[PDB]
Amino acid sequence: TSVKPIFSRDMNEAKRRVRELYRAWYREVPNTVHLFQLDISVKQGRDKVREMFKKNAHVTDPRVVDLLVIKGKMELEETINVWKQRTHVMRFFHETEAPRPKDFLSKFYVGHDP
Amino acid sequence: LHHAVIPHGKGGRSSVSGIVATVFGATGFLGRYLVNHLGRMGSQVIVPYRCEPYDTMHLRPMGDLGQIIFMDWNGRDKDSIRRAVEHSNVVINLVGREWETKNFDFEDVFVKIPQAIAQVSKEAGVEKFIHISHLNADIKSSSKYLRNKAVGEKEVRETFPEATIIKPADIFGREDRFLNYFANIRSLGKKTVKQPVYIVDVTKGIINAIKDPDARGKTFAFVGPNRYLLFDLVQYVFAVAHRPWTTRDKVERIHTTDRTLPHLPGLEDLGVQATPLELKAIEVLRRHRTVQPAKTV
Amino acid sequence: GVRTSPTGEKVTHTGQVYDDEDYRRVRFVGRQKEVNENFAIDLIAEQPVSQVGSRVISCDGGGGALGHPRVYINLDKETKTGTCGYCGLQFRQQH
Amino acid sequence: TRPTVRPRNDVAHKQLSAFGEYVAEILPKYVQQVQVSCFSELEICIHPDGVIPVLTFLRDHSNAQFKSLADLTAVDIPTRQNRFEIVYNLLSLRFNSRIRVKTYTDELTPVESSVSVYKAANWYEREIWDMFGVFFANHPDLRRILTDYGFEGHPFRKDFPLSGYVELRYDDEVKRVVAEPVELAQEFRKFDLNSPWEAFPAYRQPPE
Amino acid sequence: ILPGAAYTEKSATYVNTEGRAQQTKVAVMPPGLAREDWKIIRALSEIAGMTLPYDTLDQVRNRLEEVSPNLVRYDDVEGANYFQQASELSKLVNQQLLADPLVPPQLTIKDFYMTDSISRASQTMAKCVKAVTE
Amino acid sequence: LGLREIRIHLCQRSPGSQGVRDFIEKRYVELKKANPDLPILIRECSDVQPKLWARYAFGQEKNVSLNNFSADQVTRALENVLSSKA
Amino acid sequence: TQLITVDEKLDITTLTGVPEEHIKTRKARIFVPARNNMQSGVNNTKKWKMEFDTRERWENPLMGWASTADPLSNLVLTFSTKEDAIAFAEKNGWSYDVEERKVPKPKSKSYGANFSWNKRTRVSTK
Ligand SMILES: NC(=O)C1=CN([C@@H]2O[C@H](COP(=O)(O)OP(=O)(O)OC[C@H]3O[C@@H](n4cnc5c(N)ncnc54)[C@H](OP(=O)(O)O)[C@@H]3O)[C@@H](O)[C@H]2O)C=CC1
Ligand SMILES: [Zn+2]
Repeated sequence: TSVKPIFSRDMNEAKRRVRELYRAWYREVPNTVHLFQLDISVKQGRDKVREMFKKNAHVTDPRVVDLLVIKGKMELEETINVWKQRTHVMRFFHETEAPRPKDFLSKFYVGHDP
Repeated sequence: LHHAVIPHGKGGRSSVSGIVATVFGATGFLGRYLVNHLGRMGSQVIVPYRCEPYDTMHLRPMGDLGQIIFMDWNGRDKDSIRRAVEHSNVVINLVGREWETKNFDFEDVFVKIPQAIAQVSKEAGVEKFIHISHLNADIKSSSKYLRNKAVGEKEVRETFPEATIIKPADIFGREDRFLNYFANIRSLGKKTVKQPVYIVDVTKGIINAIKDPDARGKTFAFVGPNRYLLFDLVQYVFAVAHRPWTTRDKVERIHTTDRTLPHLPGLEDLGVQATPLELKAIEVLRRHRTVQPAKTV
Repeated sequence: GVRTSPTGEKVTHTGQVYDDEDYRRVRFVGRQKEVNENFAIDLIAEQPVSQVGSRVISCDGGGGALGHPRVYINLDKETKTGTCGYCGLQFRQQH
Repeated sequence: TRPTVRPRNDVAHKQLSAFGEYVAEILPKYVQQVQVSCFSELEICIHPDGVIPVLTFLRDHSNAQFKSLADLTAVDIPTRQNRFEIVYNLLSLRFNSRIRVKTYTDELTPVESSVSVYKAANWYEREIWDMFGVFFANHPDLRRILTDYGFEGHPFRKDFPLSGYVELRYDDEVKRVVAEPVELAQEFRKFDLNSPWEAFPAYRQPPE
Repeated sequence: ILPGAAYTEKSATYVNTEGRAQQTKVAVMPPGLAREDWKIIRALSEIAGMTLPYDTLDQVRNRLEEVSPNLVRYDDVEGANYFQQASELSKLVNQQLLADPLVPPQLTIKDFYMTDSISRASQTMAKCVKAVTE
Repeated sequence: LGLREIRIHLCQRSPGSQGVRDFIEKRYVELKKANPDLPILIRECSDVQPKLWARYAFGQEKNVSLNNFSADQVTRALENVLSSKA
Repeated sequence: TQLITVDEKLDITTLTGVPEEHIKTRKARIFVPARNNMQSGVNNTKKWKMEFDTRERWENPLMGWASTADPLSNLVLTFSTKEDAIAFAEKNGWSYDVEERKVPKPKSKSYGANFSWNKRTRVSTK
């Protein structure tokens, strides 16, 4: 249980890196909506950033959230520099996908998936 | 229910939706997005086309292999209509014109061809027929469009009594002739009140009318969330577009206000959230670029 | 040896035909259902039974290395002919 | 066993065994196993803290001069708790020989980057990041190199499916190539080809 | 009529004649609109307004453990004691034997091949019965 | 309304189930004579803690732990079950 | 020091990029595969496998092919021991269930038993 760290010795430094990455994304979202000329609003993209950060809000391992900050910086670097196109940025917004059945009964109606 | 038309899969491109649709008028503005939203479910779409097959190319990426069948048809030929509808379980009628031509006038486009399609679908055992009228269709209207379209609504109802007649108000989208008309007109301001509706809302409503058995024999009125005056709507279109082919029938229809029929169901009785103009006006009018939102009533 | 359903659709040598109410007949509408009319079960039935005088015969389908593997067919049953498992040619012991 | 059997190179086997002893006793801080294959290839199996000392030794020693990094590779073996096996294929032009340097990590422990030893490694270990998720610490520009820009997961892991999780198509509604969950019109038909009979008695693992 | 899954079509707990609980696995899916059986009963309870407190198969098996916890201990024979108490309870009401002799319903190989709804729908079992009668 | 079934779970060999086993060895026969049409489901298992499930009308099930009890405590809990009908 | 103390359960589900549908609703099966009774060889019964629950396979409307939407439908892993397999399933957040290994019990083979004086185990032929 003695493991070699990545960047963070414990979870406080890890949350510091999560917090700085969130600051960087929050600053970037208006530029992304402008230069990719997205059809979303800045508040909507910021809600998507908050959704992506709250998706990983259960992690208690410092190395795992170090890798999450690293991959978030890689996503940010692909978005600031125009390496992604408009399609890669809009793949966060699952727009052409049909709304999946949520409760038991509609999932029972359409098929066999639990 | 036959075994090949039982739905399967997770509702994707290679899935089976159990919807076998013949979409008359599928090469137009509404038929584009309807064949789009049908073929992403895994539906067998039948496209009778009048036009050059080059003009149906954009429909081929819209579904899986063998799921869009193209075939020739003529509006005055019942044999081709029968050859198109005899295997479908839903026929959607989208045949329309903004202008009348040398061969097909407003009566042929809105009365003759819709009643022929509905009658031939009736005698071919097609369970569902979905006809598209206009919201402002009236026998006593000033435009020949709306008179013939109200007469065709009447005939489609009395020859296919379980049909789902739908009343879009003024559909706006990328390929519309509502916001793209105002962006290019560069006619005047009057007492007209309109509530335009987004094309994805209309398409989701037509598909939710296909799926809901409670839409048989009904008449829906597809309207947007917000009623606008005509003048500040046109000024909002010129403000979004960063701006400072017509006929008198189109002028009669622009200066015809959208009637409100609360006795008819709408998009919310099909479970569709009506998208306002302020979200999608930039998506429509970004092409016209080389904003305070519009005042509702 | 192709036969025809009451819908007018041809039947393959498998026995496949679409039903009257199956929607998948719309793929042949304005086009053709391509079947092969040379049914192999009818063509191998036209070949005569080979009379041979041995108790065990061999068959490789003709052509040596152009046929199938060489198999040995017993002919002790006088009620039934001995049929090749590969080519379907059938043999009878003449005594 | 003359015409069809590959002839054994005993001279190179003895030479690579002696050089493996040499490397194992110069660097006993990191060298775990040294093994020479039957087709005369030398593998040095090391502890991952000695990526830079072992590779810098093999690059700079007068009896090594493995100046060329041929290939750098991860192999995913999921039954090992250090599932990723980082393989270094080195080439000596002075002594006309090749050596394999192997080390391990799991998904979370980083391996030290070897661009200070071989500048060839810059894209290779970046490909190892892209395909396996093995993070390389103190790398100049570590990011993806082969997958698409919005790609989630690491494809050469063995718990990753053959067709992935998303597939693309053009959608005419949004005027945009979109990503939707993957559905095959024909599923990839998995073939259980393995014979129930043992093929190689020399490789028989001893029973429990 | 409610179309259900067969034993090749659902993961499903069956207990043999000796008390060993065992689960099948999904080989194929049910044909057409046919569903898994407890899915149908649970959807019926949701329509009727008497919704059953389980949604997934694991929760059905938690209920199944609550009713008797040896139905979820798979490939385990659990021994059952207390023959003496069942014997003492069996001596209470003296039931009399009928004069009819013990005749099992399956006397020859003819009566073997068709017993349940899957065997009676089988053409191979029909060939077996026709072959053993002639 | 009233009691419908009683379920008793126990281990065959655990000392926590010793009181439940000593209940079933002695008092279950006159329990079943006293309750002729009540299903009393004794369900032995391998490593379970002892447990007294009581199902009342309309699917309502109360749950009583019988762990480390004596036979007298099992008799008292079970007669509380038979006297409640709640 | 350069070694930290992580006292948490090893869970890499956020890092593998698998969607939540194919993490939280899938059931891994950890098992030694049964011997094909068509054959007497036992070499395929040596390693632990991890497969998943089989989801829907439906018919292609065009060709009749077997269409699928399950990505993990062909995913079979191989483990040396059961504990490596369980650790891999717990590390990836997969719900699993484990069948124990079934070895054939040792048999008492006697060729002389086929020709006994007074036992029922005589063969009637050979
Ligand atoms: N904003 C809107 O567009 C609104 C439209 N509607 C109604 O919805 C329907 C579809 O609208 P929309 O897509 O925008 O209109 P379009 O003009 O863009 O499309 C009409 C379709 O009908 C076909 N068509 C037209 N005339 C004939 C003819 N004489 N014979 C055969 N086919 C013909 C066209 O095919 P081809 O290329 O071969 O001519 C095309 O596929 C129409 O009935 C319209 O009145 C209602 C409310 C608002
Ligand atoms: Zn032959």
